[PDB]
Amino acid sequence: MERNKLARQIIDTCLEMTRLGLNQGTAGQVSVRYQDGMLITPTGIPYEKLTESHIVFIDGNGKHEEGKLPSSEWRFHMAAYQSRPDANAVVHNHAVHCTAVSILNRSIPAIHYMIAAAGGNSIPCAPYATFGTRELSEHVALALKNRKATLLQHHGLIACEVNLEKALWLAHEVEVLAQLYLTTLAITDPVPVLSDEEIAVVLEKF
Amino acid sequence: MERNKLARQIIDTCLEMTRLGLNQGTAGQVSVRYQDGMLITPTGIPYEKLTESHIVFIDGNGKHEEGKLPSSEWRFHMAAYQSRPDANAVVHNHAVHCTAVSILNRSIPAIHYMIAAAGGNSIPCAPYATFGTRELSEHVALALKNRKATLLQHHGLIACEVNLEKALWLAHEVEVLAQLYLTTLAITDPVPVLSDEEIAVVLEKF
Amino acid sequence: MERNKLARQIIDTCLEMTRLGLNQGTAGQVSVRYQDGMLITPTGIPYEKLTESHIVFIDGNGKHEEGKLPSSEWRFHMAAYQSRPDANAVVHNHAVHCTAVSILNRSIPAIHYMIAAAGGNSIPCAPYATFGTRELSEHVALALKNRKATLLQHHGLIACEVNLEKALWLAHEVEVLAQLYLTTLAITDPVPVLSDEEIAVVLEKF
Amino acid sequence: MERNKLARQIIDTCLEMTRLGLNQGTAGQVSVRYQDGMLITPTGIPYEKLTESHIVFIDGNGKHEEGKLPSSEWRFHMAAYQSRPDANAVVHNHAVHCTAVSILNRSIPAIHYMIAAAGGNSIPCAPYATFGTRELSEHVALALKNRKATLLQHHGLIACEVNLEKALWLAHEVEVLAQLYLTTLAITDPVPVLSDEEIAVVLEKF
Ligand SMILES: [Zn+2]
Ligand SMILES: [Zn+2]
Ligand SMILES: [Zn+2]
Ligand SMILES: [Zn+2]
Repeated sequence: MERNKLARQIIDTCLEMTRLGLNQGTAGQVSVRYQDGMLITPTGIPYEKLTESHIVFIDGNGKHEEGKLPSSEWRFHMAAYQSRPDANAVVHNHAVHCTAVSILNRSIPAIHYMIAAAGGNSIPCAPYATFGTRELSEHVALALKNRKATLLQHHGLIACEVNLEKALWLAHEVEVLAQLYLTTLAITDPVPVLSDEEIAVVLEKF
Repeated sequence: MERNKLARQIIDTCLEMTRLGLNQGTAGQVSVRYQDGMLITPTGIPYEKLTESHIVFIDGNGKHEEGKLPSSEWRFHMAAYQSRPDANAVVHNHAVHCTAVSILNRSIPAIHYMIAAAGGNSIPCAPYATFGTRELSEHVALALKNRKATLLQHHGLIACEVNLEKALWLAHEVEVLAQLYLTTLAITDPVPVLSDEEIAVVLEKF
Repeated sequence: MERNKLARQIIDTCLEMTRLGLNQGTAGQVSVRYQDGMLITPTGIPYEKLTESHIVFIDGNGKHEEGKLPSSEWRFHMAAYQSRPDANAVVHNHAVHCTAVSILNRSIPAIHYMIAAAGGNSIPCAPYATFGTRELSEHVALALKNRKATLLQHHGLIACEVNLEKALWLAHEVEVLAQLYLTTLAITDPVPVLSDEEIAVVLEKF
Repeated sequence: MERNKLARQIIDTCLEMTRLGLNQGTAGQVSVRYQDGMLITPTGIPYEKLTESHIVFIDGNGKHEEGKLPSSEWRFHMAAYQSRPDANAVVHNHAVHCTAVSILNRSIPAIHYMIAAAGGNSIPCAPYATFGTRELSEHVALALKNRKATLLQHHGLIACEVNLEKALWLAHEVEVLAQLYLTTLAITDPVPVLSDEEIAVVLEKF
């Protein structure tokens, strides 16, 4: 569990995220819980030019390593870690279907049983606030209180989980749920949903 | 027709299914008829980490090999084999277009002549039941009585055929038919269909 | 211009067609004008298992080589060659956007200036007839009289051109035009089009 | 900063553009500012057959190198360079989502905060004019006065920036914004937008 191994995993997750079609250009970031803060990708540097040494350490006070510039969206990664003690990895991206649902400012309701993967019967959509601000951080911390993923209005998605593999897995599943919702919403509104009783059974079963 | 060769084919089918874009994360499973039961993929293990030895044997009584955990959705694979004696391979996935049609709880009608590939003039949609239950198994067995593929409401698709190659081929074709249906339904409802007389001619010709 | 070189080009075109996402499963076929008839892909054989020796010669009388089974849809390839003397290669596929427009039974109108690539201000849609019949062949021959591509109602697309490279290029462009049409039709009907005067200028310029 | 290095970058950008799904067939072109004019890709030659020596130099008077045929759409690349002195690279393509919005003749409004990447609160759509004409060039020069990207009605997109990497990055981002707009427009019209005050904050922050 050396820093370099965690750095490597972050980079591999970046590449896999792009592979899955969830990350376009320099939009996403991946972070992991580390010591008293986190390791996160830097600002600027395109993912394919990333090396272990580019990964940035930000302590619990929000001070980042010397000579490195963390992602411009680092603050809500720290908000996620402080809001959800169980979270050890965070994935943020601007995946198209998730982002399209965030533009409509809708939660994703229980249209499929895999919605329970994020912890309840919905995927919330936190209100808009300028990127990189403390206001945006507060909305994300409230949205993640009882869910492991949330949409961000006019912006994108944040997903957290116990490790990088699971966080990416969750982020992908939410993009699929988002695409199912938009595809069905174009045909019928509202879209048929499973009852809260049914989701309670699925939650227990998971 | 050794176990190891069948195991290899299952794994290759998994990889090909992901390649075709039908399988996201750990959602799908592939099984084959074997001896008095079946060989199926295990629960948990991501497809790219799968080795021959991970494949699970489940006998006709539903008892699985020691120390292996079969897919959580194994029961409806067994239901398919008992309902359709001619089926030797089963593919299940949560492909997005198929799943979106299953959310609307619609059958796919005869919008294209390749609908006859699944045996009739439609692709049915079996009613919802919690994953992994005997109730869900009963709905699938009734739906596969006269069709080789069925949608599962709020869930996904199941396709069966005489070998793995054909089962995957069928599963892909049904996802295409599903995408054609949703794309046209967004424009016009109902969507123009071929008559039952015409599908009878195609069926004879196939 | 040996047979084997033409066979190789056919196979490469098959692979490229699948690469471009125009060909799913065993749906498409590619043919070239040769001697007094044509060389076409066989029925059954999946594209990745195709070898030079699998390609089938069908003479001008419709008699095919001994021991080989031509595509089930060979007859409308012959109809294309007899209707358009200038055509030396034919591509048929069931590309999703083209096929979705064929289900609506609509021509694609002049929504983009590249529509002129197929010879006029539209992409026609020939009426449905059972696959492999002489009736279907007659509809295709009438549709290709003044266009190099046509949709086939409830079925797919046929594109022809002076060589394989250009035929595939045309088939791809028509699938893009089809996707533009369906994407815009979902928002507004009718879709804005360029005038016949404007298309006449583009045609001259090409 | 030799000619050959710039030629190589152009070719790599072509390949990357096709990789990202923004360039179909021979539709796009890439140019760079060079000496008193520009280097641009040639007409005809498919991107995968392009070599350093195929790249064409066009001086400030519009005279192109001997024995080479520049892209048929070179004139609006020159218009971009003369309208925006800061632009050193230009990307043009007929990306499907951008082109679909250009068919509707709509600007893309501030549905996402990344709209500020092109310089303001919108992506304009310049009026139609026949490809390759001076009229089309004038519309593009007016549209790029205060934006780094513009749609071209019934045609496609043009994006410019300080280097090839950034120009392609911008072109990709605009295609994502276009897909978000069409996906949301199919559900609701008008689509929710951020206020001009909010975009002013984002612009300052960038
Ligand atoms: Zn963001
Ligand atoms: Zn399932
Ligand atoms: Zn066909
Ligand atoms: Zn153009």
